[PDB]
Amino acid sequence: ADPGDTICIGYHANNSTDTVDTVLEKNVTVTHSVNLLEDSHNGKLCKLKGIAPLQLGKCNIAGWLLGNPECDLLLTASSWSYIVETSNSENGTCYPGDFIDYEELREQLSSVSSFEKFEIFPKTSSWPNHETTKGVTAACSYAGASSFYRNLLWLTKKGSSYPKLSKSYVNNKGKEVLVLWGVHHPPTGTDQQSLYQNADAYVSVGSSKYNRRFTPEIAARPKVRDQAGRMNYYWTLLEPGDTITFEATGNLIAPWYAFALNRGSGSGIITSDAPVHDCNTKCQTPHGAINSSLPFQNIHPVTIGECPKYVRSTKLRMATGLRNIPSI
Amino acid sequence: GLFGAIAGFIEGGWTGMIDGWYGYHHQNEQGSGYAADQKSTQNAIDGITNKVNSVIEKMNTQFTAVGKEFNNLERRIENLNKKVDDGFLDIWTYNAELLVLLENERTLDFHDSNVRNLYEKVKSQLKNNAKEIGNGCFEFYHKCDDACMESVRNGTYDYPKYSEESKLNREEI
Amino acid sequence: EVQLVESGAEVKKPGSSVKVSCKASGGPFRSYAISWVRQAPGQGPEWMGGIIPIFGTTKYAPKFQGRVTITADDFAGTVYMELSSLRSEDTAMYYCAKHMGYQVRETMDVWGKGTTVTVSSASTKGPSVFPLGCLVKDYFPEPVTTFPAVLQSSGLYSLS
Amino acid sequence: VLTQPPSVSAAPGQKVTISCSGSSSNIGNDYVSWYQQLPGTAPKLLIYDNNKRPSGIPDRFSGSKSGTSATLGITGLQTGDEANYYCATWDRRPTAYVVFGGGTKLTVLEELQANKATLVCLISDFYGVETTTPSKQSNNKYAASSYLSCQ
Ligand SMILES: *[C@@H]1O[C@H](CO)[C@@H](O[C@@H]2O[C@H](CO)[C@@H](O[C@@H]3O[C@H](CO)[C@@H](O)[C@H](O[C@H]4O[C@H](CO)[C@@H](O)[C@H](O)[C@@H]4O)[C@@H]3O)[C@H](O)[C@H]2NC(C)=O)[C@H](O)[C@H]1NC(C)=O
Ligand SMILES: *[C@@H]1O[C@H](CO)[C@@H](O)[C@H](O)[C@H]1NC(C)=O
Ligand SMILES: *[C@@H]1O[C@H](CO)[C@@H](O)[C@H](O)[C@H]1NC(C)=O
Ligand SMILES: [Cl-]
Repeated sequence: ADPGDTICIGYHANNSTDTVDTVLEKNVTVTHSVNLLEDSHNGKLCKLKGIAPLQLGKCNIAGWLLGNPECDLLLTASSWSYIVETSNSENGTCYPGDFIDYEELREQLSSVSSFEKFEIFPKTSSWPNHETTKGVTAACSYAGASSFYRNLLWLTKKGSSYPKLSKSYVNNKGKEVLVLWGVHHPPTGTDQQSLYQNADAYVSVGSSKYNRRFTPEIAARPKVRDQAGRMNYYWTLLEPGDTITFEATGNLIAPWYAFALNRGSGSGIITSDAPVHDCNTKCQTPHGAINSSLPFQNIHPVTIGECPKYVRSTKLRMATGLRNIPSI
Repeated sequence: GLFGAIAGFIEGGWTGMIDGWYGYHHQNEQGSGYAADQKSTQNAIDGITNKVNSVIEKMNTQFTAVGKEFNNLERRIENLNKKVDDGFLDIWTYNAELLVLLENERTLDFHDSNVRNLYEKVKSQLKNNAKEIGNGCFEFYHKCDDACMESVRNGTYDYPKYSEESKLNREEI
Repeated sequence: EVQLVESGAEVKKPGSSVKVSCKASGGPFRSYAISWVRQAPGQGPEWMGGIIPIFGTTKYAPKFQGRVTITADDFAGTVYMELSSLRSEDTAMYYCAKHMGYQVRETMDVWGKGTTVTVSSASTKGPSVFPLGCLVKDYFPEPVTTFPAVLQSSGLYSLS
Repeated sequence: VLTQPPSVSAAPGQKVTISCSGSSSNIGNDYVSWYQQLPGTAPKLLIYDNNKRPSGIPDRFSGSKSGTSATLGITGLQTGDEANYYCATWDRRPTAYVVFGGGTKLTVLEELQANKATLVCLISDFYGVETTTPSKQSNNKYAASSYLSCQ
């Protein structure tokens, strides 16, 4: 008017086809939006802070710490960013019996990032007047010959006698020491005499934090791996500066090696069959590693490191732009 | 939408306006074209970036979280652990989904408002030197060349400068 | 104020590519654009290109168009510059710098400290030593152990 | 590109102006910004929008723009102002891009057994050939070298 010049106010459209939901309206095509939800992983188990996990593989935590002969690959392991059991982690206690407070031991290990293994009661040195062979046993075989745990030492009679031992270790490692022993409960024994030379025997283990006596329960028990005897496994965490004392007249499966523990946050035990690879991640799940800065993920509730928050959602898209109306 | 502009009295968007979320189209003797409004786009980008950053800040990363084991005589505590893990997951899934829905509503309305307020700000500059011809457009009652168009876009339109020529045209009809 | 932190020094061969990152503090989403600007010794700065927040639109200088790609990971608060088909004159300091608003323009108010990219046909080598007084040749790239290093016609650094 | 003088000088308290000449596609219809650069540091913004000062920058620096040219003025000149100064603007023309000026420097007043041989010419304390540039010794004088694989 007169010449018809015009100005119009309007808003952007584009060819975006992403949609967001609102409360009033589902599937609204917007011009710009962001996805808040990570749903991708690389299908591998990776290092954190340059440290590889510990892959126990065919072994479980019990076979690892006790030193099952099938776990010899683990002997040199001293530090890890997390611990991995697989769906085939079955080599644990090769000589049958209960691992006492095992779920607690697993909870403790979950905050251990490394250790220093050492020979707590060196074999054939700390035991001048007891036998140190046989067992050994076929239940725990290696290369088709009876063998034993690499960390425990099965003590036996020195020909018909067995004097009340008293072996004591003082913790001068400057940290907690995890000490494992066993107590053997032979069947109709007989065997009791044949191994320990004394029939009314006992084991006693003492420190400030822990004190317990064990009487052998000699009895008829089903065969497990050709063995009708059973063996109970025990652990304790010896405090820095404190003293642990073993006393017995038989049936002691004694500590040979023990572990000096380094605590660390951010570590843990996971079950995964994914393969380990030389990759690095800040976030690890049992399905695989996440490389993401998104605030949520739907991959797995189990996480090592620093991860997005697990939610059940399959979609979380947040609008940034406006309703997209490229054509009328 | 709540403010009546987007998919409202301004029926559709413009794929031809590339530089921003809101802006202008003009036609005069020199030609036609689009131009984003920078100030309104900037303020919207400030709010939306802040909104997204606030969502991120409230939702903390999760650090190491692993399972626990229980023996065959610890079913009560095993189930309690389960109830805790499931319940917190229910609550965080609910919170995340709902915050997204609620904020998406508010985001589309904010854009709608912004368009409305830009329309009204231009209308209020032009007064009766232009007529409203629907769909977010104004027809000037005077010749408006590119310098004049730019004065509208930058908020310094000179009503008195064009008032007489406008009035003569407006009073002809 | 915002701090802009760039990734570490790079050494590349002619014909290869380099990708440099810039992480902005705060955020992580940004209401302002960020550009890449480079400076060959001892020449003036040259604007390479920049990227707009939300829209993700890029603009490139004619001199780099076709071989620079600028990208953003907004949840990480990071922008990237990838320069391909490298030549020896791509040897420069590479800066990110933010703009005051969402649009790319001549005004960049906060700058990273810069990261060096050196493009050469040489490979990494250690120096051999000759009696004169002393002679260290031929090495590449540069060190932490006398007259400033010379750079030979082999791309290797001789110093006495 | 925009044209600047390569080098301007003065004395403490004195005033110098650095000019920036362009064309109608760049300085003609766009805002001009100015950047200071000390050795080993990133350009730092001194002036934007032709004549505005960011915070941190003092009223000793100012800028002006007229038609196709812009000017940076530095009064009360100090020792620390010794530096490179670059103008910048938007060039709408070829394709749109940010262009910088070329810069103004403100100064304030055995092997033979390996079948090889290299002549070593060391050079110091002044004020197939490969010749090392002049570096400045800590002596605050100049150093250099040349090698033939001497003046
Ligand atoms: C979604 O949005 C994108 C923009 O982000 C939009 O893309 C653009 O893609 C088209 C083609 O894929 C590009 O057009 C090509 O552009 C060049 C010039 O820039 C032309 O020379 C090309 O011509 C050839 O191809 C045509 C077929 O497409 C032939 O008919 C013709 O004969 C030539 O063979 C072609 O036009 C365009 O440049 C980009 N633009 C940008 C800015 O990236 C895509 O198409 C969009 N979808 C919708 C529905 O809009
Ligand atoms: C380890 O596991 C395999 C398969 O479960 C079993 O056959 C084998 O005897 C086990 N060996 C030991 C030492 O536990
Ligand atoms: C806006 O437009 C006018 C007229 O075209 C122009 O002269 C002026 O520089 C601009 N004013 C502002 C505040 O940008
Ligand atoms: Cl317009």
